[PDB]
Amino acid sequence: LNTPAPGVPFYTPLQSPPSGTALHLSPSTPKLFTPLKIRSLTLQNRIMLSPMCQYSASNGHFTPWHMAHLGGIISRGPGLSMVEATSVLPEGRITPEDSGLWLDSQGDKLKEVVQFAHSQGQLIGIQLSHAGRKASMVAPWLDRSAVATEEAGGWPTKVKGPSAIPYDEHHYKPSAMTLEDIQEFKDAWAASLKRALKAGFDVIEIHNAHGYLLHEFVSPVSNKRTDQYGGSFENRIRLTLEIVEITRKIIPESMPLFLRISATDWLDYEGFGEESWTVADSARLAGILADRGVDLMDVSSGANHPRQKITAGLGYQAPFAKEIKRVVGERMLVGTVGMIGSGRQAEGLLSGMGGERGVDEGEKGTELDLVIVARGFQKNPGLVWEWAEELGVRIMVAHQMRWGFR
Amino acid sequence: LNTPAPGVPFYTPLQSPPSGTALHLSPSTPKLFTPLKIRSLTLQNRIMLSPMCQYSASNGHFTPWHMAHLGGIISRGPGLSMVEATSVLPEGRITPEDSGLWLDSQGDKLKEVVQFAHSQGQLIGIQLSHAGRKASMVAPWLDRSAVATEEAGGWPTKVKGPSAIPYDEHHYKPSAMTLEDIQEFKDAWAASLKRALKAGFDVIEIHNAHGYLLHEFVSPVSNKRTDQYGGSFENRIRLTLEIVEITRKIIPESMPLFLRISATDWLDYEGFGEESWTVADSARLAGILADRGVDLMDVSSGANHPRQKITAGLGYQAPFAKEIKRVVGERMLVGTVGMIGSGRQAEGLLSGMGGERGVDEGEKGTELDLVIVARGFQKNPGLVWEWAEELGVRIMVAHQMRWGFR
Ligand SMILES: Cc1cc2nc3c(=O)[nH]c(=O)nc-3n(C[C@H](O)[C@H](O)[C@H](O)COP(=O)(O)O)c2cc1C
Ligand SMILES: Cc1cc2nc3c(=O)[nH]c(=O)nc-3n(C[C@H](O)[C@H](O)[C@H](O)COP(=O)(O)O)c2cc1C
Repeated sequence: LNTPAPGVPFYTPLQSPPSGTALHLSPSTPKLFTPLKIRSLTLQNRIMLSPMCQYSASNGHFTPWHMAHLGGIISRGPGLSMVEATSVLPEGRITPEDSGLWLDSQGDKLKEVVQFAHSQGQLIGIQLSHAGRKASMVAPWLDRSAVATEEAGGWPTKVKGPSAIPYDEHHYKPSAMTLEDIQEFKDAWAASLKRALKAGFDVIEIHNAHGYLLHEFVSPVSNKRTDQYGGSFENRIRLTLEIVEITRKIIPESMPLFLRISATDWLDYEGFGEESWTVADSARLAGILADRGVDLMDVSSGANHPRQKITAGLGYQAPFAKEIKRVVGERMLVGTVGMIGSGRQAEGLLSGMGGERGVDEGEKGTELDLVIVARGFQKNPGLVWEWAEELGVRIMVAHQMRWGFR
Repeated sequence: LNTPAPGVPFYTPLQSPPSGTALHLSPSTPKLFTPLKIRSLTLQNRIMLSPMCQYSASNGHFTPWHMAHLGGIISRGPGLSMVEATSVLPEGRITPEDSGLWLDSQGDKLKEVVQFAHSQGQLIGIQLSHAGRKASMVAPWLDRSAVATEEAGGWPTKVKGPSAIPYDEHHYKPSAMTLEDIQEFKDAWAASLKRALKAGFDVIEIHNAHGYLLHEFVSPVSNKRTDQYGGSFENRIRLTLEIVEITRKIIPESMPLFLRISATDWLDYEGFGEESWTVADSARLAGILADRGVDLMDVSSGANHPRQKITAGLGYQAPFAKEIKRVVGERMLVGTVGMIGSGRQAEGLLSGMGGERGVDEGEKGTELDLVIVARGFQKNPGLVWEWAEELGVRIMVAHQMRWGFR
């Protein structure tokens, strides 16, 4: 019998166990292929598909492009697969082709993708966000940094931030959010969460990174407010904590909540004198979030100020993650992302070997909980299989792909 | 402007030129990334996605599984992408979960996939077939060789071949097709072609390989008939030539017609005494097809008799292709398939270097026209990009995947 997968409205073969599951788990299994519990869920490995904007939506709606992109990766067994930044409001989109969730119909298109994910026994999350003062741009392949004009679908008069400070001369100048705007954003956040639950997502991630709205509020270089939302570390994180409280009130306690942070503005160098968001701030914020229902700290960085000075290279953000991990300990899970180019590096980052970027081969060590990968998956949707073979781990793959190699 | 792709009923960014296209074509460009004209079409490279049964259909209908599998590969730019063996009749299916095209509704599900293919500027074909005496089996991951019983969806009393000779003790014993059955198969073939054209396929491939119905008729080890369809080389290929004539009468002269042949039964060894289908027969058949509207000879082999003795390894079927190519010359294109594991081997097979399997690195040489790959794509849907990088060829990729690496 070609057993059907339960709980979905179309026939497809059951994948038991799901793709990406180590077939002979033992104490010698690399941590990368070890399961990870998070609230009610169990990821079968520690490789997460990072959220990746596709700039291919139709008035915020997914299309067959998204099914081919996500469905092709998800069938190859990432422990967790995260959908791209999805705006809770039209004017929160990065571009006119960004994913959105201000409409019930957008949720119904998302549902098609989570039903495919669940037909495979895979877990899928959604990153909710709002682009703030970086909103209304054009797709990056059209131009690294150019605005979407009103006739090209843009919305210059609705771009909003915590302060009336443009990111650059190439972006629009935002309106400073009134208290009414802040409340409208909180209401829209709640309405998008209900749509996300109804489409069936297994985890929600709060986007607090990459110079978007929530990152703009936490950083003093972009948030000059003098109300309850500015002027001190506690005020500047208030909006983030209110978003966490709203979320934890609405989603099931059984459901993991992730938060992606930009660990630093990369303005912590000599020559730049203004105050900025630093990894110490992110660590202190992590400590506070660990007690308010956030289960995982996705650690990225940068993209909040055009004068940033980034030291890039293999695993360049993992040191931030390890410093945040050292302060939250076992109170919260920490995931690292950014140029993790091998299963060996990944296994090193998770197990605390190879140094703070895990690239060293010699010789203590801060352990991390989860590895996150974006560009690796775009080049090879079968990255999980490639890393499993690189590390000598026999894994399950989809029945359709397996029997050809026996 | 994020220009829309024309001619499809959903918005998606135009890919101009399509993915897999060499960006700086010149006399030094490897033949593998050189364009190939076939009737009205131009493949942008010489890498074809081989047809691969998924055993995931619902009463012959595609599902979201097929969109995720095919759509994920097609967006990464194979010169041509071929859909799996699709039965023109219910009892022609390899298993109860095989693709089918005896219903208009099956054509409408196929259309969704070709609209995605065309939204990407990619070319897509369909392999039509009928499993003959190998019909009504279970998916191979359930068991290498076991029958689908009547309560497991099987159809023992309808399994049909040219002669009442079972493939093995593990298969059903077929009924020998009456002249009426042969006419019913020809009628169903015509009806499936119209559905294929209406779904918008760009090429049709006749499945004459792997021990299915048409291979059974050509080989004397499986076809013992004494009517116009047996007893001589000309009679045993008559059904194949009638299928070609029907096809060329129905599809546009502008549309390429492919035919996949099993170059040999692999019974041409000492110890086995019965007469069999050999590469000389396939070459003589190729010569006849070259004058009857067949544009490409897909060269595979085997799977018609359980006593076959296969000499496998890298490029093991390419010698057959080169021998068929030597007899048809420029009258027909020839493609090779089977353990082509590298862009270098592939480039060697097409350009006539590296020996008859292209694995040699030393030192004339029969040139081939097209390289076909199945398992390579399942492991890495991005194989075209991987082979382009291996050969030093700058290629276009989808906008969504490209800008991240600049
Ligand atoms: C095309 C593309 C789209 C991305 N979209 C998002 C996004 O929607 N949300 C997000 O938080 N990060 C996004 N990122 C950043 C990646 O998720 C990832 O953190 C970064 O690319 C570094 O990881 P990598 O080196 O594995 O690619 C995107 C990156 C790329 C290349
Ligand atoms: C899962 C699977 C399904 C296949 N389905 C088909 C099919 O439907 N039609 C066909 O002609 N060949 C089919 N084949 C054979 C392949 O197309 C190909 O000719 C063979 O696998 C050798 O090529 P490769 O070494 O590149 O995989 C299939 C092979 C596999 C592994």
